[PDB]
Amino acid sequence: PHCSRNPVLVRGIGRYSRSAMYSRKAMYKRKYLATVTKPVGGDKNGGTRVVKLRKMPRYYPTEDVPRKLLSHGKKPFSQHVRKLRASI
RNA sequence: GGGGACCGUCCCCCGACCGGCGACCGGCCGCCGCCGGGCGCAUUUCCACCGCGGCGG
Repeated sequence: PHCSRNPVLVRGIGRYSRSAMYSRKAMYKRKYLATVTKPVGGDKNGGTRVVKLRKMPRYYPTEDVPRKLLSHGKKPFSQHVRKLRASI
């Protein structure tokens, strides 16, 4: 891997233009199991007990709530940017 | 005034023709599903409890 190769001068704005990065990056040459089987341990059984993970639920609630739409943001607190007052 | 014939219509048999088994029914083979009873009794399946457990609501 390499660095960003695009120094940022304003948040969301790169220094170099779209065509400038084409030359800098040199693109002109760089172009292009649910189920497991295990034996049972008894004769006249077959030893072919196929078991699946994530089995079907044994109970379903009478009503369910629909899922919410997507937000493309609202990061959890653990990854928020920590801002410190300049006088500190 | 009778009774017949004819015409139009239904009601019937009796055939033969096409279309369809339709939401009008059965019998047979096929496929699928379920139930009951056998066999299958154990790394399968199920039940219940515990963990200051992990995930989604």
